Amino acid sequence: NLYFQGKVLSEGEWQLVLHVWAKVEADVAGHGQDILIRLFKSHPETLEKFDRFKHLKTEAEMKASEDLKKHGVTVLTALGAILKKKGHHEAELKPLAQSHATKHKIPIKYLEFISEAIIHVLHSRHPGNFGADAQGAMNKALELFRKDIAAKYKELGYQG
Repeated sequence: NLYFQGKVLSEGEWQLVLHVWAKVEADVAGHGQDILIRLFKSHPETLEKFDRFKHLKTEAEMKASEDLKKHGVTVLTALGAILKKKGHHEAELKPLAQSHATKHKIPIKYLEFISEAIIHVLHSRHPGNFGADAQGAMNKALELFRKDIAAKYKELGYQG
C-alpha cells in the first residue's frame, strides 16, 4: 500500500523483483539449495569459500548437507533484505562488504556466478512470475547490488 520510492529501477521493475522474491522466500530452504547446488556444479572453485562443506562432491551429498541448506537460507534472506530496500541499501552493504572483502575474500566475479544461478533457478521454477520483463528487472537489481558492493570493496582497498 503506502508508497516507498526506490532508486535506479522504476517502481514497475521493483514490483516485479519483489513479487518473485515473495515466492522464493515462501520456500527459502528449497530455493537456496537449488541455487547453491547450481552454483557449485557450474563453477566448482566457489565451493572452496565454504570450509564447513568443501568435502561435498555429488549432488546427493549436497542435498543432504544441513550446513549447505542453512547457508542457502543465509544468502537468500540477506539478499531479500537488500532487494526490499529498493536500492536504499548502503547500511546493509557495509557489514556485508566488510566480512566478504576481509574475512572471506569473495571476488566480484563470484557474485556474478551466483547471479546467473539465481536467474536460472527462478526462470525454471517460476513461469508465472518470471517472464522476460521480470528477469530483465531482476538482472538490473542484481547488477545494481554488484556495482554497489564493488564500490564498497574499493573503499576497503580490496582488489576484488
